[PDB]
Amino acid sequence: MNAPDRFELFLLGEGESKLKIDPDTKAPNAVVITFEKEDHTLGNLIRAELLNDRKVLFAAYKVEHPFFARFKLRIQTTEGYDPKDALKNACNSIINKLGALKTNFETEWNLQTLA
Amino acid sequence: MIVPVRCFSCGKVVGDKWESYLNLLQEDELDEGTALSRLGLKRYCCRRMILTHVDLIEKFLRYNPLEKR
Amino acid sequence: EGPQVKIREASKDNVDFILSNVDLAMANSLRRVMIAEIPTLAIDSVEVETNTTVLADEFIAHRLGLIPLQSMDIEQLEYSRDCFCEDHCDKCSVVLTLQAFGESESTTNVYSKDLVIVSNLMGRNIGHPIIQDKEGNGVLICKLRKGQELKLTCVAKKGIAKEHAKWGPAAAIEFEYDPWNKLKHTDYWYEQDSAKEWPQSKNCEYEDPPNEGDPFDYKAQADTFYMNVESVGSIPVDQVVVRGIDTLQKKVASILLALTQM
Amino acid sequence: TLKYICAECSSKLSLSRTDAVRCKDCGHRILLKARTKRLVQFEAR
Amino acid sequence: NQEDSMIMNQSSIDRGLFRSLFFRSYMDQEKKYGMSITETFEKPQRTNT
Ligand SMILES: [Zn+2]
Ligand SMILES: [Zn+2]
Ligand SMILES: [Zn+2]
Repeated sequence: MNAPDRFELFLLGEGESKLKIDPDTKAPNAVVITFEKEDHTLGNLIRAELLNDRKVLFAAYKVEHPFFARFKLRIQTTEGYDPKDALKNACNSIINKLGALKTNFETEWNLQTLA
Repeated sequence: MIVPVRCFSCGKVVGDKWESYLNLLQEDELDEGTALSRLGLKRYCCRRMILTHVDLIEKFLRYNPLEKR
Repeated sequence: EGPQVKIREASKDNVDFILSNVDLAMANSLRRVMIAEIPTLAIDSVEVETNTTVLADEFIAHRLGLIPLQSMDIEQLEYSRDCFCEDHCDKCSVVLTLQAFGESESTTNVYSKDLVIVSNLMGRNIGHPIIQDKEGNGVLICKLRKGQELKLTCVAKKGIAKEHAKWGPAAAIEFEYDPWNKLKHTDYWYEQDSAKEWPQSKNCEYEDPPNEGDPFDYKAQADTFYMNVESVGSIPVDQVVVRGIDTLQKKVASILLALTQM
Repeated sequence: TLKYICAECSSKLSLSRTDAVRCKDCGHRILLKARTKRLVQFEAR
Repeated sequence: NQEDSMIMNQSSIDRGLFRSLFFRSYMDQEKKYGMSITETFEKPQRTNT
């Protein structure tokens, strides 16, 4: 009756965007990015790759409610480093690592004879 | 009622392993555990999916059809 | 250079491998994507013409929706939500037809081998129900007494496990790391001795046991994940892993695209 | 007219408003209306 | 799952766990209000009802 449609978990609704960035007034050079129609699958990956960066002072994410598929990611970097640049670098590193992993898995699977 | 298509927990397809299970139980006189292991059900989720099923559909089939063609 | 993979066992429906030189978050994200985000074909709509059986119409519809279908070329199909047709067409769906009649004095078993593809697949490799057993009969869909009939049509659209678990191609995914608990990520419950009461995992043979006198290594991170992917049958298990990696990469690329475009 | 099935003979009959509800084959007084001809749609979820 | 709540697996529900059929029956008779005041099962028309 009140159960929402399952495609609402991954399909963007009308009038909303995937990302929205709002500055944080608690600390200098900090932003909060709301990701819509996403969950821990992307949030944990992005947070870990951000923490791998050396100029990122703070990086965390939270899913405020399991009912809704969205999460908030707070990023604070050192002076003179744009948090959006940190997000770009994290995403680029993730893509490169995943591409290398796909290549390695394909090469390893090509070596099988009992498949 | 009738054998479930997939294991509820993991999702392994078990709807094609019911007649084989019955044949193993009857023709080969295998016990339930060995028959389950033979069909490839190693996780106990699938094992409880196939082991505890009650085939009530046979009872339903005993009654004469309401609309017979 | 990057994440390194070594595979132990390869089968038609299982692949058991090691995923080394990689973060825990990446491995868990890959596992979650394999569970949920891989597109697959499955029957979505059922038009029932005749059902004189002992099962309810939606019961049979649910059973049909749980039938695994071939999805090797699922990437060539389009989602029904973003297709220009009215309800279903050939660019975004596959039409099957189940027509069974109980003309035998004994019970007649309606399997999934009786599902017949009607829509022209246009040379794709989708639609065929997956047959695994040696007998050749697929999933036992229904049973018929003499004189009972079951006529129905099915429309199959592509979907992912997030919308409904019937689209999940990945079954159970074994995922373990650090078999010797050298990272101390767990505190073992025990009564007398933790080592005796907890059986050693099969992966313990692939790592050096701790020396029991060395100090705790606080700088060590988590890597070398032992993962075993099982395939329902819709796509080969190696394709399951590859498409999971591809889908995760697509998600991150879409994040980059949205960031750049805004 | 409208179609019904004898609850025992499982035979098909056509009944009008003035027809007494009985099965001409056996005389059974219980009849079940026939399945509708309009298509029925089910979500396989 | 606090205070006797439970967490159920949604994927398990999707595959048929604890799914149920529910039947409800409505009975209706025509009664002889008089010698020729018998009720009649029919499709009522807004013109004369
Ligand atoms: Zn299972
Ligand atoms: Zn279409
Ligand atoms: Zn009769």
